Amino acid sequence: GSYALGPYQISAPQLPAYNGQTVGTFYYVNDAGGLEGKVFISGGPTPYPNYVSAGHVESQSALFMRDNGISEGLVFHNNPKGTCGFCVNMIETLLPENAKMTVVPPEGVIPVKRGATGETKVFIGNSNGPKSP
Amino acid sequence: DLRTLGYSQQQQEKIKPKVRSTVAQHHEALVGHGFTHAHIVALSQHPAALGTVAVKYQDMIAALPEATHEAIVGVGKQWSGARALEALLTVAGELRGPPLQLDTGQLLKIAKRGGVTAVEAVHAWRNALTGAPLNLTPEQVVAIASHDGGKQALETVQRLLPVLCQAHGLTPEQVVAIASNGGGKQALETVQRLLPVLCQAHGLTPEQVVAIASNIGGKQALETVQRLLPVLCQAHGLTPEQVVAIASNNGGKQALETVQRLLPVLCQAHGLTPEQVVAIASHDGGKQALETVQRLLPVLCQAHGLTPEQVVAIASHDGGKQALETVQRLLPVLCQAHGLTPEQVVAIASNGGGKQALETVQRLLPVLCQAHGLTPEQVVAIASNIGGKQALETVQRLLPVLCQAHGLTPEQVVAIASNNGGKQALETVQRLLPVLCQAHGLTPEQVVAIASHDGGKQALETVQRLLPVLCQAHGLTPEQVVAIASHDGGKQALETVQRLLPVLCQAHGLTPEQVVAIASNNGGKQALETVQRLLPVLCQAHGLTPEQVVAIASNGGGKQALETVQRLLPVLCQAHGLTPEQVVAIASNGGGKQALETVQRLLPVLCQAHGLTPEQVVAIASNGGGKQALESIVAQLS
DNA sequence: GAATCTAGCCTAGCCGTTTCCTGATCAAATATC
DNA sequence: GATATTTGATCAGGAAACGGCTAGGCTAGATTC
Ligand SMILES: [Zn+2]
Repeated sequence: GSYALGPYQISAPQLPAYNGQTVGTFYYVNDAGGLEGKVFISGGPTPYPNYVSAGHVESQSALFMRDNGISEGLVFHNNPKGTCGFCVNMIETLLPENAKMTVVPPEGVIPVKRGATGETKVFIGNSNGPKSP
Repeated sequence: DLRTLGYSQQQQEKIKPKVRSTVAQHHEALVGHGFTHAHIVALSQHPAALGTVAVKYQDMIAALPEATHEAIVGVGKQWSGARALEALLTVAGELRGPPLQLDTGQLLKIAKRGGVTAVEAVHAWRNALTGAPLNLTPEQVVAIASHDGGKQALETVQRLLPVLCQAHGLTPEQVVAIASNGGGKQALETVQRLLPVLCQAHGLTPEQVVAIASNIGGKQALETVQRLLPVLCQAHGLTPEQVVAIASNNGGKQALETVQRLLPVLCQAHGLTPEQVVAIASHDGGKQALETVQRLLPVLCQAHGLTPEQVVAIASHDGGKQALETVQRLLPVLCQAHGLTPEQVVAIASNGGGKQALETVQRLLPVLCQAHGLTPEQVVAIASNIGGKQALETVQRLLPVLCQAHGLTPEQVVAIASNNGGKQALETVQRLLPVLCQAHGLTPEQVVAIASHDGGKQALETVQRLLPVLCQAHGLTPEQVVAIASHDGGKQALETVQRLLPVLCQAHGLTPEQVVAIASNNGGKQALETVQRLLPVLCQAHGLTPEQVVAIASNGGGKQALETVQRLLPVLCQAHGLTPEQVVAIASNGGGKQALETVQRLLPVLCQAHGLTPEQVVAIASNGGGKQALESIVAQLS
């Protein structure tokens, strides 16, 4: 339905069909009181090839929350499998300290492999940071 | 009485008794000219030649300045050796001028492989062949005249080229290709008479007739496919393509009769599929392989293991009989003494000339594993290609020199020594490392990477010749050139890039980076030419941006992907309901031919019987292999 | 004898598909004595 | 018992493996003029 982000209320927007490459939308609050959104597409060059998650949708947004020093955000995606078992261990490491993130899978996600999850989670960052490649 | 001269017992037995005295007569002069004893022994099948080389050798050097001893011996050990040399002394003076302008190597090749008759025929008719109405390149004349049976193919070509090329209708080059092989006169005479009968009654294209008539042993395959085709097609159930494939090798007549006589016995008693029989019989010496399989299948599959699939794998390739007979004897010794797993022996023996590789491995394993520090796995890897014996001897000779003079680790030498033609790559690296490492500026690792692929010698020579022009007249960087030349067939990719970069950049709006990306894969030249041909049609008849075409072509096998897309876009888009974006997503993640045909063949039953939307099957086939993920897992488990 | 016509067995070089290997963090988790 | 150590998980993308086809040379036995 709707998820809480500051004073605003954001619902699930429209997302392209799942063709094998995941797409996602990220919402956050600018330093004015407003709402801003950005699109993300899986794959592409990354500065951290040693981390598996750093090329996925729910971790490029995490790194974007660290480059600009943002606190709260919200991401969507369109994969009928959920979050893999790699991101649920590495998103906290990639996230800066005391940073909160929520990832909302599409409705009807049925995990199949080991470690996959099909429910919304809350991620809290820790003090550690990524190792240089 | 030859012991006093310096000949051993083994060399003495080779020389026939009735010629022994002659060898004693001309020994002093022959050794005085710089001939080794083995050369004298070799130049004894033609005794009269021992009287020529000794008597006149200064004139041979004068007329042929670059000739060596080995070439002279090879020319003089044939059926007409003395006469060929004496004719060369009187003909080479005129043959070096117009209109042919031949060199020493071509003269020695034509003499050795054709005789005095061939050299005199070339000398006599050097004006009518080059002139109208023939217009033959000198290389084509040399190729025709360099086979046993010359002076007959040239006359037959001079008589039949216009008639064949006008009435029936053939390209000039096809007649030369037919006449190049041995016994080309009979092949030309037979094809001229039998082309209409095969092309009208039996429904065969002229290209197939040319393909099966361009092998040594013709006039017999053509006369056999004119009689055995209907019986095989109707009684046994083989398509004409399989018959043509069987009959398109040396000794195809024997293969056809053996298949006709042995198909039911193998298909009923030993339990083999017809496709396996055709695969075994579709090579040179097919009948020997078929008979050896029929004899050795029960024994090799009950006392040694070796499931029938492995036996069929060994039975293929040229000389399968020798490989089977060598495996049946050397399996226990190699498995019990040196400690080699049977699948390693099977892998070694499943190549051309596997008998030599097995014998060389057995002889050379202890020395390589106890005097140079190499694991048995590395030796197995070296001897699992075509020509493994030469690679093993070359690496044994050249390991310390490369490891000390140039500072190369043994792993790099092992990597180079593998592949096909590893020996040539090793010698080329040894010769060309200092030249490339100080003048052009390349690092040793880049040279090793270039040489660690099939045809490394050609890539190294082409790089040494083409680096400055590509790096100065076109703006390319040396790293991009190394990337292009790294893969197999680097010479063709580099030449095609040099020839086609300006045209694609100026007439099709493609940046140099896209051209480099296309031509940096296996078979890059085919992708480049296919892109040049198919870009305007695929961007006008159907909506397709150039970036999508580049993405399709920037993969291993992009030519097949482009052709399949151009052929299957309308039917898939209209009769099944898929956006072109989904088609170009399927045809851009490797493969690109199996995946599209698999989707077309499996869409209805998978969408209806199981209940998956076309989006799900498109997603499954998009990322990954596609064919193995659709045929199994989804369409088999469910 | 001279000259030509067939059958097998070996080496290099080139073009298309398919399977394996990395760095990294956290729970359960056979082996474990 | 507490315990140590093996167990997978990609929304990626380069190598490394495993099939298969063309083109060319050399040797030994058979056949025709
Ligand atoms: Zn993930």
